[PDB]
Amino acid sequence: GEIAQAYKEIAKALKEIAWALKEIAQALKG
Amino acid sequence: GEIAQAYKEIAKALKEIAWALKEIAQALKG
Amino acid sequence: GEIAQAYKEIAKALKEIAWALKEIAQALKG
Amino acid sequence: GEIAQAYKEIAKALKEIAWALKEIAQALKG
Amino acid sequence: GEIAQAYKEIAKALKEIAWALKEIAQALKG
Amino acid sequence: GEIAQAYKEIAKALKEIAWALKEIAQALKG
Amino acid sequence: GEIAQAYKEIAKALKEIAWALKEIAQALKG
Amino acid sequence: GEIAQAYKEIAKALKEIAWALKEIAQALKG
Repeated sequence: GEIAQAYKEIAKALKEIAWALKEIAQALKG
Repeated sequence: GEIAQAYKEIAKALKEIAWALKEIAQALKG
Repeated sequence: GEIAQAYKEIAKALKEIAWALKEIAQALKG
Repeated sequence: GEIAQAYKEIAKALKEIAWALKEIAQALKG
Repeated sequence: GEIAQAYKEIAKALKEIAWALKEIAQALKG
Repeated sequence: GEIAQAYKEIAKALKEIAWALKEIAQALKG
Repeated sequence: GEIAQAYKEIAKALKEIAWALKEIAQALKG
Repeated sequence: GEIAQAYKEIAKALKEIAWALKEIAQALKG
């Protein structure tokens, strides 16, 4: 359904935020 | 539908937050 | 509808958060 | 309606988070 | 209603996050 | 009701995020 | 119910974010 | 159900944000 699919897109966007925060960790380590 | 479309706009906004966090990572790497 | 319009306002507010995080990146670059 | 109004209060709170992040940017620029 | 009241509590909690981020800005300024 | 109670638990968790951000502010002030 | 249980899992995940932010505060204090 | 499953994916994504924040803490401790 389109609502569950839109919530899945929100989950994917939150995973992109997590990946960006991992990139911040890597930048701090350097 | 307008509700699923509004949730998709929330997902797009969350992706923009991820992009901004990546810009923070790049600024720290410099 | 008023609910979809309120979700659109939440998306706009999340975009403002993304813009503020971009401003943080610019501040770190300086 | 009370639900749409409550979602609008969530949007206003998210905008306050954006303003606070801008204050962080300004503190880093100083 | 109890659902709108619970969303209002979420908005108040997001405002507390904004205030804490303002406290971070003040800490960086010092 | 169980849904309003679950939303209240989300608000409490968001308040814990605010408290944690205040601990970050205090760590920067030291 | 499965929806209230899923919202409870979201609250638990937000508490994990708060704990991680407390870990950041501890790292800054050191 | 697909909606509860989508909310569980949002919780998992929020947990990934917590893990990423822990990686930030570890980078600061180094």
